[PDB]
This record gives sequence, structure tokens and C-alpha cells, in this order.
Amino acid sequence: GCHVDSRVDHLFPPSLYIFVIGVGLPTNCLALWAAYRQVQQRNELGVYLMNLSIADLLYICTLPLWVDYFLHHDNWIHGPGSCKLFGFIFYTNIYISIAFLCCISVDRYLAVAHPLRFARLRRVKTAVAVSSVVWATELGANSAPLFHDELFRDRYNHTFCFEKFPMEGWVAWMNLYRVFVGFLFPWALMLLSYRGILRAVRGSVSTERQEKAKIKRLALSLIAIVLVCFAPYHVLLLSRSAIYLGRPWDCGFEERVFSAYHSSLAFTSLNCVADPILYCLVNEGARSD
Amino acid sequence: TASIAQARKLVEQLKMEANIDRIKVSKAAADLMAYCEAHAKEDPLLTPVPASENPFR
Amino acid sequence: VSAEDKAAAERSKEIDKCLSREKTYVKRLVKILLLGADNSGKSTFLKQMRIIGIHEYDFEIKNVPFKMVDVGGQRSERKRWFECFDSVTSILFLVDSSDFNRLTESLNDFETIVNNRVFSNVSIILFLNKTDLLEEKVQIVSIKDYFLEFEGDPHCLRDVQKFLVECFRNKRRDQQQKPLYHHFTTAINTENARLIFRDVKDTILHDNLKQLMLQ
Amino acid sequence: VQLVESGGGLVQPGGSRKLSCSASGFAFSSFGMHWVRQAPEKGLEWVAYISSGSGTIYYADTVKGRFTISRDDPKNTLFLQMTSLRSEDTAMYYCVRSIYYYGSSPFDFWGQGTTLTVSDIVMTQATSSVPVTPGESVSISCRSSKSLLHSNGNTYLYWFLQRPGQSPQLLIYRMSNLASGVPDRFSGSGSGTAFTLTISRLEAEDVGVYYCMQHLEYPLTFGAGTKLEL
Amino acid sequence: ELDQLRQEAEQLKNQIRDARKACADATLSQITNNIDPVGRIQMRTRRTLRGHLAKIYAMHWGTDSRLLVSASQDGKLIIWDSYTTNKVHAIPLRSSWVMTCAYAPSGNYVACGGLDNICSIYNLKTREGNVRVSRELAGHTGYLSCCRFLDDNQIVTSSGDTTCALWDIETGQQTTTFTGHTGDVMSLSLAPDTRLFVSGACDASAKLWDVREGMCRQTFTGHESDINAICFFPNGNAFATGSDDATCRLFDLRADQELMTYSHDNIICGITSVSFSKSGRLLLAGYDDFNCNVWDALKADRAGVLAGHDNRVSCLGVTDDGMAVATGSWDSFLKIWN
Repeated sequence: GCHVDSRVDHLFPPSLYIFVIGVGLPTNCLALWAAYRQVQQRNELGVYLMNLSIADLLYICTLPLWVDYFLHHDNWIHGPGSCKLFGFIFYTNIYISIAFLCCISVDRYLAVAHPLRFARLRRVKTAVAVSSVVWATELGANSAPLFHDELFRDRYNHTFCFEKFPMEGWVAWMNLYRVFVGFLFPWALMLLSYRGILRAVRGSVSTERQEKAKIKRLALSLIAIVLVCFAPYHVLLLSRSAIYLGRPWDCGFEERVFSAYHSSLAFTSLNCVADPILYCLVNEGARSD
Repeated sequence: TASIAQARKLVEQLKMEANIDRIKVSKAAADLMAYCEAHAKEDPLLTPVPASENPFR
Repeated sequence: VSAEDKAAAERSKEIDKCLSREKTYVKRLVKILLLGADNSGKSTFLKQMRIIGIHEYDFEIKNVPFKMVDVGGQRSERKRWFECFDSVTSILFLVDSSDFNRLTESLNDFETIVNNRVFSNVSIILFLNKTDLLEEKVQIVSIKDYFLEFEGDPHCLRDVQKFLVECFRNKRRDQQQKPLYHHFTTAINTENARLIFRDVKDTILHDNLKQLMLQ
Repeated sequence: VQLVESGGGLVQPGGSRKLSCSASGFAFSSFGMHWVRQAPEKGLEWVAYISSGSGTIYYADTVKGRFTISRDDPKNTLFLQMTSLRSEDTAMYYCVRSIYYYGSSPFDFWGQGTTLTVSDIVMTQATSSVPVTPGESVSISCRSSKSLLHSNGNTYLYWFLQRPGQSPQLLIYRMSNLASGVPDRFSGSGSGTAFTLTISRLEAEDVGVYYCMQHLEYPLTFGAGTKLEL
Repeated sequence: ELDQLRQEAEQLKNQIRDARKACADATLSQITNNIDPVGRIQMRTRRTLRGHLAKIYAMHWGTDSRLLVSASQDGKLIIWDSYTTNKVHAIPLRSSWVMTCAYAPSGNYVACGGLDNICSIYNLKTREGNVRVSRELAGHTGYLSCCRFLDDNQIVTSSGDTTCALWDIETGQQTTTFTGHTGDVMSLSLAPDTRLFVSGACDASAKLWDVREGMCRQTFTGHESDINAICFFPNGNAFATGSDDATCRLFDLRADQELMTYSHDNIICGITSVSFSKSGRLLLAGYDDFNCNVWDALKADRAGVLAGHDNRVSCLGVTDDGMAVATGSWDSFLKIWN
């Protein structure tokens, strides 16, 4: 609830989104195309790849309109309709996207570690069933903010969509859920899962030196890129939330994080390019595809 | 002389093959293509038939 | 459509469900092809297998369906028709290791079957049988009298074992795409089933890795 | 093969009773089953039908909700339940076997049945009992209202024969085809709504009552029949 | 002496060769060159018969042109209904390896064979309602490749032990035997007159045998590999064969010469099955190029490709009435074309 600093960060978010949409859209489109062939060959992992491709494009499609929130400098003058619709998509689907990256990791642990069990769990019919459950659950948990209108006037006739810098409302508590559960828990399953597969390959005999090196490269690649594109944003998000939860009087640190929050939000969108290229282009067979 | 017998039957098997009456290639070629002209209007694979009588249709 | 084609459709649906029931059991099946000589001890191995034309024997280990096919007198077939067993995942080769004259012919037979192009997706496993006499003839019989490359003294058990393993491994051409396991087991041992299961487990693990992750 | 029926006897008005049918000598699961009743000195009537695997059950419109039909595969037994008996239900019952697939012979075997005593497309089978002497040829015609020529090119009409003291036996199925173990002298043909059975050179063991039937759509219909005898 | 026997054999070979050279006047292409082209032929998949579990190897039609029987390597004999896509029977099997099937002209029996070295015959019509085996023929020392019916009690069997024989069903013992092929016989067909039959035995050789006489009449040699398929021209004086040389051929039993060489440069794979058409104007052939191709009898110019499979076509058949053509391949699907 005080004057914030935003002069340092003006064009970094809007300009970056232009680069991402130009590059992200084709990469996930061909990733979607390759995912279709996988399930066409009775492979489960094509389904989970297919879902991730569509969701990433939707976030990409909502960017050209959000950059207008940084280009037109209209402070969300479009109207309440966009604020309760498009703000929902911006702050929800990134966290559905993480879920599928966990779903693939658990599936791979059920093939390399134990390739002669869980036949019913690896049916394609079952895979779609769990896919629907994950889809529905994510929407319901984050649906609450959209029902309540979020439009607040600022000092220079500005208006923040889905945001306010007095931390008024129940957003502060729900942000705790969005970080502790929506970030750490799925990333925790990624680390435990991908460590187990490397343990099994070490005991393998048919594997050679060349193939062993590659799987080690990919496993640490997937467990590091997730933290790079997400951790800086959520670390500050807990800190700025901690100010209001602990000392509502203090506002200077709330002012400074306003500079980084818009800066950190743009950097998170780079993960929309990590998912397609790291699951399609890396694979030699998919590269031949 | 079983092997000699096997060669023996081979010679006779040729002696049936020696005495076969034959015809001319042009005469033989005439027989084949003539059969095609006769049944030209009876083969659905050549000429598609209308969908009404077509059972699989 | 006529109160009779409806019953025909119901009969068809019942047959379809009966087939779909067997589909699941068909999917989770592992097949093994056994090829061996007269002295290889295949009869003894099959006898000890069940105590715990084309004949078929079925058995279960760790709740997994297995299937062994025995082919006797049909190994001489060399035409494309006989290559209908193109869905098996592993081929066993019981071989004698006692008589060094029979070792040669076993080597030519191994060369005959392993280099065939259709069996390019089978994990070849080689069980060295006997291996109780060979411990008793190393200090008595010299294996140098039959082959002329063995550097180690034929009385050295380990050196003889390495000799035989290298001779069998080098026989395969086209480098190595699928692996070739080997063990030194007799017939009284009971862990051979576990060894076969472990080898098949590794083969399926490699196939799953290639199919899913590295691609 | 042998089919037996039991569970019949004298009853008082009201009450309930369960019938039993025994099967032995064939695959009981594959075949469907029917129930057919006969008044003392009258025609026949269809009651119910349970399909293979107990999938679908159909009932007659004359009586419904008071009858129950079920089957027991492992014991090869068929049983039927009755409640609230009425005077119209005084009849001697029959059991019928039928299978359904391309080129089949439905309604082939009939059981002897049992007796019981308590205290739609229409056919025109004129009775007009025709006296006949051995060696003469006869023709019997059954009439139907709705055309029986379904577009699939199949006529659905059957024929039956019942000697006195016996059970009905199939003679001709689907308007042209003869059944198993029947003399070649029996012959029949016709067209839509025009049905005739042309017998040639009558012999002994031909006395009885004949019947005609439809199978186009449920429910099923019978006819009175004619007594071909002198 | 034996050397004199060799000399006599060579002399007889020379006599046959000289006669065959003398009988030639011109080429079938020269005789049939002014004939109008048949034209472009485009067909479409009308019905797909799914339901199998493993690879399909062969199928056969029936006289009624409605019912067909298919067999797979999972060990099931399924009888289909083409028009309504309704299964009629599903006969379970004992041996899980089979490579042939047949349908009796009367419609009361079916047959199959495989690596068991034993022929099996099933009775479809039964009072009980369960299909049961009637006879189990035995006596061969090699794998059974193809079997066909002639009557309700006469069957013809070809085996890999270089023997072909005729059996009596009720009697259960062979009546006549045929010897003379050096290699193992693969495929056979029966003439419409039901008095002669021809077969090929992987030695680039075709021999004609007589059911009652019991000795081979003629021998044809024009290929360079194993023969995989054979079938009779509609009339009964010609037969066509295909091999691994990626080439088909047509012969005449009276002229005793090969006439035409259906060939193309792109094809580098083998021929699996070959069948004619109703009027003898089409020669359909199943290739290993994951597709099937259509040829012409008097022109040998390609007409159309019946592509649409994902694997190797293994069987092919043309209905008696001349309506549809069926294909079966290792994708565990049958398709009915028109």
C-alpha cells in the first residue's frame, strides 16, 4: 500500500514475450504433431506429451494481449471481462503444465525400473482417465480468484489486473498454496523419479558407455531447467507475501519486489520453450521424425 | 544300381516329355484373348456396376 | 432389423468379448526358443525344469507367463518359411563343454543360427552345461591338442573358461546389436530359472529405454 | 438329445408354482430357449424367450408381470415361475430350443412337457378338414396380413406337424428349406401373403394337425390348423 | 551305362528345347498391341474386418460368395460374414502354428494345417451345436504348406518333404502319391475341370500332375528363385506364378511356352500371393512393398495400387461371383475391397 518502483523495468517483459511467441508456437506445434504419432503407435507417452503441447500454446496465445498491458500502457482498460478471464489463464496453466512433467516422470519409472508389471496402469484407456482428473482438479483449485472481481484503481489512474500492492484479500494465504504445493511437491517427485532410473541403468549390462552418458545428461538437464525458470519468481513471491502476513506496516520491500515481480514473471515464460525442445528435438528418433 | 535306377527313371520321365503334341504360339495367344472378349460384360472388376445391386454398398 | 439379425449381432458381441478376454493374457507373454544338440543335456534341463514334432511346455516364474518351444530335427531347415518364430524375445542355446571335438560342430551350428537376418531382435543366451567334468579334465586333458590359439596353460580352469567364452563371442558377426549373456551352470542347480528371468528383464529394460527415453 | 419338463400338477385358484426343465446332450449355453402353451383342444401361444447369456428377455402381452423366467447354465436347467393363476392358464406346457446365426434351423426340437390345471400380425388358417386317401397329393394354405418379405430378401414363415400323443416337429423353415430327417416328398413355396404347402403321395404316419407361424417381429403368432386325415 | 544315361538325358533335353524353340513364331505383345487399354482402375476399402489378435497368414472364400474363413498364428479359425460383419463361429485350435486353410464346396467342412505334420478337418454342421474334429490325417514327414478340397471325401495335400498326395477321408489312408520335384513344394491350385492340378516347388520348376493317372505330364522352368504362389486361369489352359525375382510369368499348357514377363524396375521385393479375376483380364499380385499392385494380362502395364496396409500382404482372394477382392496382412486386419 505505497508508491512502487517500476522505472527500472519497462520493456523487458513486453519485448521478451514477442520472442517467445514467435519461437514457442512452432516448437510446441511440432511437439504436438510428434505426440500424435506416439499414441498412434499405441504408446502411452504420446498422450501426456499431447496435453502439455496444447496448454503451452494457450499461454502463448494469451501473451500478445498481455503485452498490450505493457505496450498500450492502458493499465487494463479493456474491461472486467478480460481481467476475470485472461488473468485466470496467465496464473493457472503454468501450474497445470508442471503436473504433466510429473506424470511423464512417474510413467518412465514404471517402465525402466519394472517393465513386467502395472499393465493396467499403462493402458491408454487408463491414461486418459487420469489425464481428465488432473485437468479438472487444477482448474477447480485455482478457480476461486476468477469469481471475485479484481479491479483496483491506482494513483496515476492505473489499475492492476488480478493484482494489488496492498495485499488485500485472501490472495496472500492462497499464494502460500500456489507455491508450497504447486511448485515444490511436483518438483520433488521429479527428483526422486529420475534418480531411480539412473540407479537401474548402472546395474544394466546391455547398456554401453555411450548410451549411459546420454541418459545422465538428460536426467540432470530436466531436473535443473525446471528450477531455473521457476525458483527466482516463487522465492520473491513468498518474501513479498511474508511482508503482508508478518508486518503490514512495512511497504518498502513491497515496493522493491514490484520491480522484480514483473521482471521475474517474464523469465518464467521461458519454460514454455523448454518443454517442447527438450522432449522432441533431443531424441534422435524424434529428430529423424 | 539304385542310383542307376534313379537316372533310369529320369530318362523315361523325359520320354513322356518327349512325346507331347503341341500347337503354335499365335494359336495359343488367340485362345486367351478370345475368352476375354466373350465375358467382357460380366466382370464387375473391369466395369463398375451401379450402387443399387452392389451388396457391400 | 428382423429379430434374427439382432440375435446374430448379440452372438457376434459375445464372441468379441471372449476374444478381448484372451487379448490381455496374450499381451503379457514371454516366449523362449530352445535349440540344442543331443549331448547338450536339454532333456535333463527340461526334466529339472518341471520338478520345481514341436513340443510345448509352459511354466510360471514370479507370476509371469513363460513359454518354451522345443525344436528337434527341424533345425536343418534353411528356407524362409520356417522363420515364423519371429516374435520370440530370447533364444537359448544349451551346449556341451566336455568334448572338444563336439565343440567345433557346436560352433558351426551357433554360426548357422545366430547370423540369420530374421533373428536380429532376439537376446541370445548361452548356457554352458556339464561344467563338472571340465573341472576334472583340465588337470588331465590338454585342450591345446585341438585348437592352436590358447596362450594359457590348458590346466588353468579360468584360462580355459576365458578361451571358450571368447571363442563363442567372436563367432557372431555384424559387431553386436543385441547382447549375448553366458553362465557356467550345471543341471542340478535351481537358480537357472531366475537367471533366465533376469536376462529377459534386462532385455525388456533396454527395449523400454530405447522406445521411451533416448529414442 | 433329451429335454425333460416337470413341475406341473393340480393347483387351487391363486397361489404360485415353479416349473423345471432338464437339458442333457448338447451345449446348453449356446442355445436360446422358448416356452409355448397349448389349450386342451385349441391352438398354441408364445409366452417368453431368454437369449443366450441371459442378455435380453421378452414377454407376451396377454400376461405380463406375473411370470418370471430364468436359466441356470452350470446345472443345464431351465425354470419358470408363476403367480396369480387364472382359469385361462389351464394348459399343457412345452419347451423349445432355438439357435440364431446365418444358415440356422430355429425351433428344431420340442420337449414332451407337462400338464397344469387350476381348479399383432394375424393368421387365417381355415380349418376345413379335407378328407384324403393314401397316394393323393394335398395343398394347405396359410394366410397372413402384413407382407413377410423383408428387404434383406428373406421370407420368415415356418411349418409344424404334431401327431396325436406327440410333440410338434419342424418340417419347413424360411418358406423353402427342408429340415433334417424329413422325406423329400414334402415341398412348399409361395410369395408375399401367399403361402402353400404342396405334399405329394401321402403315406402312413402323416395324420395330425399342421400349423403355420411368423417370425417377422415380436410377438409371435400361431394358427388353428387343419386335420389332414381320413 | 551311367555316362550313356547322362548322354541320353542331355539328348532328350536338347530335343525338348529344340521343339520349344520351333513352336515360337512371335510375341504375345506383338499379337496383342492394337487392343484398347483397360483404363485406370481406382478401388476403395469398403469394409474392415477387425477382431484378430496376431498375424493373419491366409484365407479362403466359399461357393456362396458370402462366407469366408480366416486363420492366424494365435491359433484361432474365425468364420466371418462379409455383408453384415457378424462373426459366425470361432473354432479353437490345438497346435498354434498353421499355414493353410480351406473351405469345402458343399459348405460342411473346413480344414487347416501347419508345423504339426498333421491335417485337421472340422465338421461345422452338428446337432449338438459345437464344432468338433472328425478325422486327423497323418503320414507326412514334413511341414504342410497348402491343402485344397476336391470332393466331400477327397483332399489334396502338399508337404515340405517333396511329396504331394491324395487321401480318402473316411478310409484315412492315402490313395496316390506324386514324386519328382527335387525341392519342397510351396503352393498348388486345382483346375476348374477337377481332373488336373499344378504346383511349384522352390526349384524354379512347375509340374502338372494327374489325379487318376498319377504321373507328371509336363515341366516348366523359367524362374531364378523359389516359387511362392500359383493359380489357374479361368478357362483352364494357362497358369501364372510369382517368385522372389520380383517377376511374374504366364504359361500355356498346350503351346508349352512362357508368353509374358510382368516386370518393373522399382520393385525389389518378393511376391506373396497371386490370383486372377472373373474374366481373366486382371492379375492381382501381393508384393512385400507393404502394398498390392494390379496388372494386365495382354498388356502388362500397371493399372492401380491397392495401398492402405501397414505391413506385408500375405493372402489374396477373388470371389466366385466376381464382386469383391479380400486382403489379409500382418496388421491383424482383413479388408474387403470392391
